Amino acid sequence: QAIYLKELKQSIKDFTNQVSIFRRDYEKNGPMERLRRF
Repeated sequence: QAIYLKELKQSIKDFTNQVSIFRRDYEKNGPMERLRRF
């Protein structure tokens, strides 16, 4: 868990990037195969 703490800090930063990519994808769909892939 002391290792998982270091892993968590990496995960939370990877997580905030995944949420921003998800919000961009929902914007792309809002702008078919592309909507299904979105």
